[PDB]
Amino acid sequence: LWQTWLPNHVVFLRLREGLKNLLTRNVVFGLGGELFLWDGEDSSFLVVRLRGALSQYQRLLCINPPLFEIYQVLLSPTQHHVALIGIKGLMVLELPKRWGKNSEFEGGKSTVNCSTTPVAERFFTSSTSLTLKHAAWYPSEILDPHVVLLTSDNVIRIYSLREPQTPTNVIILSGRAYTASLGETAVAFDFGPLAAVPKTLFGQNGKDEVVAYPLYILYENGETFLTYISLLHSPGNIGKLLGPLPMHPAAEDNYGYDACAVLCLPCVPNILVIATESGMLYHCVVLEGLIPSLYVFECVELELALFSCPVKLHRDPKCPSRYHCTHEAGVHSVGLTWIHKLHKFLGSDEEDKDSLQELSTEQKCFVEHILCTKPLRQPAPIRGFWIVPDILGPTMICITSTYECLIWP
Amino acid sequence: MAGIILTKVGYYTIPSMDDLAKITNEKGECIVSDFTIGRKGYGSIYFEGDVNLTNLNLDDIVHIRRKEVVVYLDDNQKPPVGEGLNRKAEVTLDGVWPTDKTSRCLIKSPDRLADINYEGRLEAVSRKQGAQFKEYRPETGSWVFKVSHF
Repeated sequence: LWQTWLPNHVVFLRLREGLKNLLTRNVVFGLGGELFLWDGEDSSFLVVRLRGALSQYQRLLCINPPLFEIYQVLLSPTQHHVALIGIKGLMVLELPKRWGKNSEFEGGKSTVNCSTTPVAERFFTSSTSLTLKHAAWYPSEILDPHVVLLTSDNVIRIYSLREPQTPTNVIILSGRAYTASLGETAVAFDFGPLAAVPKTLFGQNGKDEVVAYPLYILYENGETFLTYISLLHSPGNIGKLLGPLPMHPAAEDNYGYDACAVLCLPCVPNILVIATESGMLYHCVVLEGLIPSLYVFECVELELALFSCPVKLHRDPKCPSRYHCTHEAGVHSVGLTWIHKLHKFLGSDEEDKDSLQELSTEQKCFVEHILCTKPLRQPAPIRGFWIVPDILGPTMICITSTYECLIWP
Repeated sequence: MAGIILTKVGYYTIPSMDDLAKITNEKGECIVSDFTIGRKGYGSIYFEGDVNLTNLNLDDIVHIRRKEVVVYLDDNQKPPVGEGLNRKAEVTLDGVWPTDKTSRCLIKSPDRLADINYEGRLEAVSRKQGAQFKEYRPETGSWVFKVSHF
């Protein structure tokens, strides 16, 4: 079983020896029965076959490598492309084809060249100080791959791989100056699940229902915005941005500032997880309004479940009610056992808020510190996190700052 | 006027533009100590010590907005540190209040601002930009902070 021998595979020795020679890091992704590990020093992927030896791996080389550091790697919805995400750029790698009885890339050659294409290359060279804050794929598994980029200019741009230098859609959310509104800028976003929406939502007609995905956008000051995206029917310049979503109930501390991460759990009504650098996790029910609102069902303080570090949120492939949190102290698992009690009809009127409040007094989420990376001297964040989905029990892979491969359970 | 240009509505100087004219000497040089330039209702910039305002286009150099201020629009047309208006200064921005995430109203109550320690938030917002927080006045939302230069 790979859960036993994977921590001893030579790829981790290779990566570890590469150390001796900001975005949160995730240098690993899984596909099929294979694990992909980004080797920054060689600008290539190390591919280990988990299903079907400690020295065997394939190296997937970038024909044209990125010169900026890769912080995160992200497999596309159709699983034919990988986004190579850095602070100073984004590059998309096309995976090669497989063949042979073992379904190895290009028949099991030790080394395979992969085509790459830079994205939005103009914006990162023209404006030297322009940085990438967050990136993800448009969730569709049917359309051409589209990447979604949030840059430090507080603008979101969508690019087709067919025209990687020209946005298909722009979302203006609205440093030379001294400013007090330093937190009125987006730090992250996340797509919600597929939804059918009236075509009238995008200005067209027919009373017909079209595919769209809700896009939730998080400001540093904790404010949240919402817009629905349809690559076919959305305008080139999207202006129907809803928010800031009112956050209920009123909190004495106004839910603070310094929000750093957002996650939309795949449920209806949508539920947002908002994380802060201080370790606060807010679980927010999105209540339909035309502006929806948020009901903070509960809050979790990770500082108590063990703190001024960036927090990264991960969905669970099996259960919409569970997610995971990675930080300098390790990994927390959070189970929202109350998700299944919320019905699809919920609304934003007063009686619904009172029912949610009453329900929150008899329901609590389950939080567990499953992996501890705390040192003996300076704590270091993990470099990789992946949940291998097996129906017989999810296996979690966590790559430490020194490229140790921790496996849980 | 002997050199200085300031015409944008709402802007002013202490001493006034008229006073600066009379301060100009025989050879046409306007040197003043503790000079202030402000925009009524939005903020002001206090320059302690002597500064040479001779032939400065304050309309093009100084920009005061709500919760924001700019001095010299681009770095190329900026003098070195210590010369011109690119020097130590005390900035005051008015109408600086946080927004209630529930009601979406501005929080102006001193007790409410002490509850959420908005003062400590402004101290952090100052350091992150290379400034030193000095004080905050709730009644007018006046955020005062010192900068080493612009």
